[PDB]
Amino acid sequence: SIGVPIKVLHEAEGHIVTCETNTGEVYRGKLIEAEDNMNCQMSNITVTYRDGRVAQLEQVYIRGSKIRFLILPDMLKNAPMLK
Amino acid sequence: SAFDLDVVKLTAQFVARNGRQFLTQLMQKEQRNYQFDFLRPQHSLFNYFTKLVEQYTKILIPPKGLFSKLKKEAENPREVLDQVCYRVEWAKFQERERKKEEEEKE
Amino acid sequence: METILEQQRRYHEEKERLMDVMAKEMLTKKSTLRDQINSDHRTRAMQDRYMEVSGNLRDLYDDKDGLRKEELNAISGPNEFAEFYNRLKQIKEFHRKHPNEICVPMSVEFEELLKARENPSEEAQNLVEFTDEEGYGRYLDLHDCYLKYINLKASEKLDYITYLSIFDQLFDIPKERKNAEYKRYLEMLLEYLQDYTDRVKPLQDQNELFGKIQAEFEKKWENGTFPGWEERAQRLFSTKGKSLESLDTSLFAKNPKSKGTKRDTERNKDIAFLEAQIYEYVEILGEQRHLTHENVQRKQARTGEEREEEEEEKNLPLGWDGKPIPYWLYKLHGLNINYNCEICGNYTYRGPKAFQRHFAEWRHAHGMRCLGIPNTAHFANVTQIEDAVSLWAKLKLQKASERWQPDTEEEYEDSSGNVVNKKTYEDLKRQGLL
Amino acid sequence: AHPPELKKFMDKKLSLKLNGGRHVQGILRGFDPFMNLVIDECVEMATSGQQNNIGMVVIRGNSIIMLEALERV
Amino acid sequence: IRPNHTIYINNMNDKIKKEELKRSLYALFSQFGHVVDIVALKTMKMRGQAFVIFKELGSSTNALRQLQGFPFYGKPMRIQYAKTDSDIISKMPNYILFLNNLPEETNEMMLSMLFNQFPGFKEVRLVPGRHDIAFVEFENDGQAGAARDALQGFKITPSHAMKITYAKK
Amino acid sequence: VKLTAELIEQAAQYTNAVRDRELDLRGYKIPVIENLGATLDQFDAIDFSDNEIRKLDGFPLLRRLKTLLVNNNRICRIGEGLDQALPCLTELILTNNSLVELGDLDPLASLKSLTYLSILRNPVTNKKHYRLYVIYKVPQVRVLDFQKVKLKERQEAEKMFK
Amino acid sequence: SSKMLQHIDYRMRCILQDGRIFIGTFKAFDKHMNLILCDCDEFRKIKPKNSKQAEREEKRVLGLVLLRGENLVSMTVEGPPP
Amino acid sequence: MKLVRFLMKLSHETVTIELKNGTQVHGTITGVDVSMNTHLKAVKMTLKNREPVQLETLSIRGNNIRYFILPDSLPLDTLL
RNA sequence: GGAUUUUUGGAGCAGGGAGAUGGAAUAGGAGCUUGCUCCGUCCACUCCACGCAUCGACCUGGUAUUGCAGUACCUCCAGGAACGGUGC
Repeated sequence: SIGVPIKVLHEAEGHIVTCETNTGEVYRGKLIEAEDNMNCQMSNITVTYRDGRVAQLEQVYIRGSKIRFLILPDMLKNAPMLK
Repeated sequence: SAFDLDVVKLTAQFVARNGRQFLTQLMQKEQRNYQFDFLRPQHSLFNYFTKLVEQYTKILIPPKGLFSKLKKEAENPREVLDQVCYRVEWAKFQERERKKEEEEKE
Repeated sequence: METILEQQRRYHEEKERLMDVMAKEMLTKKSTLRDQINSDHRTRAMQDRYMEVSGNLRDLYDDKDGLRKEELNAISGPNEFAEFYNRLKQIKEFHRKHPNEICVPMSVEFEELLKARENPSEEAQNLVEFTDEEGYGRYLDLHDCYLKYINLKASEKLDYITYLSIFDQLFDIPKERKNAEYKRYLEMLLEYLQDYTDRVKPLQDQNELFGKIQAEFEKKWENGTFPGWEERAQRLFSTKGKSLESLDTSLFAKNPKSKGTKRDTERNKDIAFLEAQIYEYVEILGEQRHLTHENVQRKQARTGEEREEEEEEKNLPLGWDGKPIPYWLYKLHGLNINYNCEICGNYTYRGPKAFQRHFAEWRHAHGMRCLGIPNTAHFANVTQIEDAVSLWAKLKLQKASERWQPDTEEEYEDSSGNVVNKKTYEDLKRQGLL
Repeated sequence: AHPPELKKFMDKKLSLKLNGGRHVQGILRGFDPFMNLVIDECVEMATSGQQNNIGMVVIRGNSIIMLEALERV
Repeated sequence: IRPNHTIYINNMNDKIKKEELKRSLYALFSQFGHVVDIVALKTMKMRGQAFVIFKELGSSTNALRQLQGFPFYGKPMRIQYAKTDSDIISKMPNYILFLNNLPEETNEMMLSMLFNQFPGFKEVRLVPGRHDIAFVEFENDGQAGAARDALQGFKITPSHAMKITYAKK
Repeated sequence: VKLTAELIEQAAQYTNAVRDRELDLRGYKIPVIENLGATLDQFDAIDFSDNEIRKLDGFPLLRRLKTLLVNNNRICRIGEGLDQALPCLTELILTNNSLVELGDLDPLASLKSLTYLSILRNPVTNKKHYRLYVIYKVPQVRVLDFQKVKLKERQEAEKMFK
Repeated sequence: SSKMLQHIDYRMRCILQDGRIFIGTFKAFDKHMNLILCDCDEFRKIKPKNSKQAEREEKRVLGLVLLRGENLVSMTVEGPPP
Repeated sequence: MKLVRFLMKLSHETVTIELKNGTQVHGTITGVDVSMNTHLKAVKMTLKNREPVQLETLSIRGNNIRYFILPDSLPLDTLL
């Protein structure tokens, strides 16, 4: 089936997320396009790679096997998942 | 009346310094131009005066804290259990005595 | 700052209430073993409250030794009396009462309604110090001890029977080394047993008992506690003998016994003391250890349903003749049919007869009272609460329409010839203008 | 089995970060629903400023950490 | 200007970072009332200034009247009501006083917002007979007193000042 | 009105405007400060505004304290052993209280992470060399009462009070 | 049994796969149990590298974080239901 | 026959699991499922070079668990 | 339904050298307590390649802004580094 955390990441698509991948990479930016395989093609992201220098680049693509975490918009606290 | 309670406590503290039934710290203060109708024996406040006096005596006796220290109470589970069972035993004796009185009244 | 009197009075009241509460708890009974353990800890706590009051009282003589001079005067008096009155002539107009002078320590050292708790005693119990396999004094905490015996021994020929036969003896032959980490493991296991004994006995004078036990270890075990007929005496921790008591005393002052070995009298004193505490707890709670052994045997050999359950702790209508009515009469009356009244707490009725009566039957009357909608005719046969609400709203609007509110319609012209409703009319009438 | 949304990233210059700290810039041409890629003119720069282009490489989605596209495609 | 939950404050230090700035604003506004949210940016559109959202218009007004020109990060900053509603609150003596010198052009909506600034009043009666007058009653006499002391000399359509007095018996 | 555990369980614990895990007491008037342990360390800020708190003491053992709001208080004096219970507590919103004496903040030096405080509208704020004793006896604090501590004022605070 | 649904809606401190933590009110779940932490706190270790300096655990604001199944290891229950 | 039902046939028996994060958790685990999904209940867990932490409701993962330790008086024939 | 994107795992490993520098109140073995000597776990300072470079806040001064907004982080110089972690 389809997982409700993944549905919340879909509800957070388009808008800005703040994800962290396997290498500590913190990408804070608009997560545009994503899949149920957690392969999210995003844009307008400040990707830091955990070194402190975040660079503001376009059209990044972060998978999910590396995904440590991903902050999704708080306004989704009224998303249909939790209620 | 908190002020009245404090005043009765002060009267008991002055009656713990009384030397005789007449010469103490309350005699002159009774008629010394201040209101004190609590020394009268019929007003229920004389019971609070007398109970404050009884506590003042049980605390101003030699073991009450005057010149010695009692430690079988301050470190004594043995004395605690003894005295507690003894209060329960006086309670049991009084229970049997009240039952006897009730049977006699019947 | 009268210390001679005020401290004595406070301590006396607190101690009277504490002794009274303890004596009441020990003159009544608790019905459960959990009640028993909680109340025993509480009785130790009441004795400790009395003890703290007494320890604060028996030291407050640094002011009394000098106040015996000041309070022993029969010459002064009414002067200081009038002065205390001059201070006590502040406003006491807080015209109310409060008994919080002499009635508090009853609710400080007394019992509770559903579980014996005073003011402080609301969280005192064996809840955080009781094992489930224990029961507040029925079983022990030794499963981890068996697991540690296994992780130490590395053998599958050690079960509950061998564990009990090895750990019951006080000074019986060790099956595991008191020269290896087996001594530390036994110290830890006897520590768990000593914790059981320290939580199970809060009415024993623990300080005096521990001091007597230390004096025992310092006097009677190191002074030939196991007599005999080399064979005169041997050491429990040293693993060395003596030709006699003289040889023992002359070799306890020898060189190799003091520091010339890892099993000497200085580096092994803690291990000897732990072995002693373990053997002493076992030989004292042999009836407790015996109850635990009988438990283990029955809980290991008994049946599974009872074992798990002990570890965890037609329909016809009834006729006028108390009999079930005929199936055909049932079918005719349509009772099999289930009608849900939600407003009634998702109640269910059998029979359309009962269902229709149900709107004037009590439980629906309440349900609608709770909703805030009168159980009137209009809502009969409505069951869903959202529907009842909505309908109540449109009915509110209806009756509001047909009602006559003078305040809103009755139109009043002012002396200036323009119209207000009578509300504003009287408003600005008495408001100085109209 | 799902294919990715890689048809837009097709024919784009992409700087991707692969595992081991690797940085490969290359052209996406067509991929497999497992994101199994083949990158044209793929130049994978070592930890240092030295880089090399290797043309045709079937790269891992197990080793690719992330990827970026420098054009709007 | 009207009572809103957001209390704006301008002319704070720009040598003070936004994080410690919102920390100190929360600290100084918790003593005023319920700090629900804080809208503070560090870009030149709203740099050096911040609006802290109170869970009460009474609380934000309290902070604005207590800390008017408040010593705050090197130079006293100026605190007042937000121009409009914040995003937080957006997602969230007598009984009656007579208003005089009121505009015969005034709007009932703004009049109701004004009379309800103090906890929601009963009603306002803009008299269609004798013009330039109102009679407004309150669901609370305390709010009535507050709003009437504020309204004696009230400024709405500043071409006049409308005054609220204890309406006679 | 005794301070109890109902006025703890009905309280709000959330992530407030300062991204701190705050427990709030709206309308408490609690003059007894104790028994906050079941706060469960999911909180870093403790606000108890509108309180009749007569003294600054009586707090339990938490490792992650971040803000303490004693705002709108009635404190007479301050207890000492706040430091072992607040290891790294940094912000203290302690205005509108009856602090007067230079010895009313003597336990303040035990705060290791102290960074900011507000004690305004108190008889202790108006005194001369008051911020001197402040920036001396709290050596760690770099800002207090909405103004940073400075090298010159710090040198003056060292020179005085000797 | 999908057991987690009985302890959900209340606050738990989960672990990461790298020794860190994520404390929050668990919102919703999936098959792979990748978590959805609301107003999450990320309490991680700070490398001491010394015995003369302490060991601290600083937590930043994550908000609503959708932690992957590569991070969900073990999650104790520590908070009341908000 | 995979170990699915060998792991899942367990409830609230004092066992000792080893999580692949260098940690151990012993206690009465609540319930196990088919894919090595087991929760913890009132469990005592020791981490890598750490303290005997207590968990009232901890949710142990499956492949992040390195091994299991059953009771000593349990017939593995009757368990698997 | 353990073979690249979530739970039958690519995890685990240890912290650069050296100097007639110090410490193990309570814990080391040997020379069969103490006195002295050796050796296999750190820290504190001092030497080298202050482990370096990068950057994100951060402490101090000076330095600009007066600016109505739903927020990765926002003026700039300089440092001394109290921190996070990256490439070797």
